[PDB]
Amino acid sequence: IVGGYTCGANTVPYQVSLNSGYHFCGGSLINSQWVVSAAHCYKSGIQVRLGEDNINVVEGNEQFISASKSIVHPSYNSNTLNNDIMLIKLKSAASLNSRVASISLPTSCASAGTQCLISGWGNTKSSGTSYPDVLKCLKAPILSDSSCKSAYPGQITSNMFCAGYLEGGKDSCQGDSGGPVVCSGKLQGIVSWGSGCAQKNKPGVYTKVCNYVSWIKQTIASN
Ligand SMILES: CC(=N)N1CCC(Oc2ccc([C@H](Cc3ccc4ccc(C(=N)N)cc4c3)C(=O)O)cc2)CC1
Ligand SMILES: [Ca+2]
Repeated sequence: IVGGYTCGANTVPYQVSLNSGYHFCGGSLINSQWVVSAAHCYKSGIQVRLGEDNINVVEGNEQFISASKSIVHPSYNSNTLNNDIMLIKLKSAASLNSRVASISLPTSCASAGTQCLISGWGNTKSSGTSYPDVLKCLKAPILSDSSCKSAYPGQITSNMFCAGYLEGGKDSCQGDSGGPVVCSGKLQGIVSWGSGCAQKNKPGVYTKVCNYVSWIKQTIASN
């Protein structure tokens, strides 16, 4: 997260860290046994780490659970990043409490202007690389479809939305991928892509979760 702030230990209880010997992607806990992330985060040998703040020190409250199966959306396209969504089933159900809790799926899509909270352990620099120990947060509004498509001509599908600041300086970045975009207590987006990080007129692009609620529910029910 570039231009964000330190969230505070366990203040984003649904935030998950995907680990394979190091943090590589974020995710959101949607129930005791399922996590939603980005399809481009797919990898074998994924350990889901819940209740994390400092990802390098064991501070208490952490729950490490192996992924039993990762389900990449069947229509995911790796070049366009359309349908960039993946469901991860935990080997065992997580112990939900004050510091580890699930986030609700939306019943309707969010409108332009809606303020949302984006979080992650991704790169904190626009020019260069600097990864944080603790979780970073950023409040950003959903932009209009017009501005989104003007920024990324011919690259925005109906399953994507832009969020952020056109003036640059505040944005999600590499490492934040798969993480949550929560608006009014509902998971509306998943960190997907963008051109660089926190660049002028190049806001972040996110997977539009409201378009996948039926798919998520049907898939979870059959697995
Ligand atoms: C051709 C086309 N339709 N598109 C859309 C999808 C695709 O977008 C992508 C896909 C991957 C990449 C990465 C780097 C990367 C990875 C994760 C990111 C997450 C968030 C942000 C952001 N600025 N909000 C930027 C990121 C930039 C890389 O360089 O490895 C960058 C753009 C290419 C451009
Ligand atoms: Ca740690």
